[PDB]
Amino acid sequence: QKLSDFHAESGGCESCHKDGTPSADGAFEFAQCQSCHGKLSEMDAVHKPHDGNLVCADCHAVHDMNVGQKPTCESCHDDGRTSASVL
Ligand code: HEC
Ligand code: HEC
Ligand code: HEC
Ligand code: HEC
Repeated sequence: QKLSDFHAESGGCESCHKDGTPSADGAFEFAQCQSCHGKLSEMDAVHKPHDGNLVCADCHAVHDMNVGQKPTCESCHDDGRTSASVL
């Protein structure tokens, strides 16, 4: 199941999108992720370094990734790091 559909089961499309319609820039959506999950400054060692430089959707591609899919690191880092190497 796509992560978008997983969420829409409990919350509808409006769980993330104002009036069920995507925003111009993803701000409203990022505000919603944080409203339910908390902020990056309070998360684990993979999440916290990105506080102030990424929104959630820069790693979690919610309409493309299935439930259980972990984002990986190679699209922005060239050193071979993984979530396991950092955690
Ligand atoms: C309920 C079934 C829906 C529908 C009809 C849409 N969404 Fe989402 N959406 C979310 C995020 C972070 C994005 C950016 C890209 C991504 O991460 O996949 C989107 C994108 C869209 C679009 C694309 C607009 C475009 O410019 O191409 C559309 C048409 C769209 N959505 C419709 C986040 C979420 C959610 C958070 C968990 C949830 C729930 C939904 N979307 C649900 C739906
Ligand atoms: C904004 C685009 C996001 C993103 C990136 C994520 N969420 Fe949610 N989410 C909510 C609840 C109740 C759960 C299940 C309980 C839990 O896992 O703690 C989730 C789950 C997730 C996952 C994990 C999926 C899995 O089981 O592997 C992920 C990666 C995730 N979310 C990202 C609740 C909410 C919301 C409440 C209304 C909102 C809004 C979002 N989540 C938005 C996002
Ligand atoms: C913005 C605030 C968010 C939110 C709401 C979530 N993420 Fe991530 N995420 C990433 C990776 C590699 C994993 C798997 C490894 C790990 O747990 O560190 C995850 C996992 C999650 C979960 C499930 C685990 C849990 O503790 O519940 C959830 C619910 C989740 N994320 C939500 C990768 C990234 C990023 C890459 C740099 C970024 C940015 C985010 N996540 C941001 C967010
Ligand atoms: C782009 C969308 C990224 C993805 C995917 C990942 N990271 Fe990242 N990371 C990104 C930025 C813009 C920054 C700020 C500093 C910079 O490199 O420009 C970071 C920073 C980190 C850091 C802190 C600095 C460092 O010690 O290298 C860590 C520890 C880090 N990132 C880890 C990490 C991991 C484990 C990732 C995959 C799960 C990952 N990043 C993906 C941008 C992006």
